[PDB]
Amino acid sequence: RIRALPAAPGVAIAEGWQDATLPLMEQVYQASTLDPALERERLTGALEEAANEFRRYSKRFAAGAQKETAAIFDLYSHLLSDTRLRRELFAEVDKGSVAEWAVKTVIEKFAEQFAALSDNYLKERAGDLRALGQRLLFHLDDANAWPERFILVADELSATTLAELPQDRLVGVVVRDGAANSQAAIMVRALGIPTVMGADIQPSVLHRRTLIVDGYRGELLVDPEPVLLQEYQRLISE
Repeated sequence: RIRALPAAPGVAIAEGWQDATLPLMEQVYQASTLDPALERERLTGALEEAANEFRRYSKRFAAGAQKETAAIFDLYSHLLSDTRLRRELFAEVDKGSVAEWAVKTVIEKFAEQFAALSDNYLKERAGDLRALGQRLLFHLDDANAWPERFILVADELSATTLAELPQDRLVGVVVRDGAANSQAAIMVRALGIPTVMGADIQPSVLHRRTLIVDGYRGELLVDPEPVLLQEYQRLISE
């Protein structure tokens, strides 16, 4: 029973999973390819899958969870389907690069340019571009180190972290340092994922343990089965 902050409503029970590894962007390295036609075909597949993914999310978000995020996800689905973006990626393939490095090269080049701007509303969107790159790399890896169902435990939560996670398996999130008004908190509410924040917690300890995350009341339960069996044997003697 760890008291904590309700960031997104819902209830979930699953094994805790800590991703203490580097993000997908930072573990891509420059790799040579002798098959230019294939790497271009792998890129058009990921761009279309990611654009389709953003297409349904904005279609779903329009009902209830945010109209703002439905609009932002709508614009990014158009950015993902823009041929100028694909030509930027094909230009790196013609240099003899694999699709993963081509995504890392283009995204970081444009994220750097956005971070250098003085316009306030464009400056802060440099992180969104890295998240889109993280999602692009997510669909390249699909040609399963996660549990069947898990609750994400972490010290920080950002858009880049959620972008390298499968939705079907992610049923809850527990953050030790966070702000319930951050961009990541806005996304989990839009996606309907129970989420708790500001929780005195050690992500390295909740790993590989069954957890119950309660986003309505801001409660986290570690190891519910002993507590259940104790109450059950209590009623038997009653």
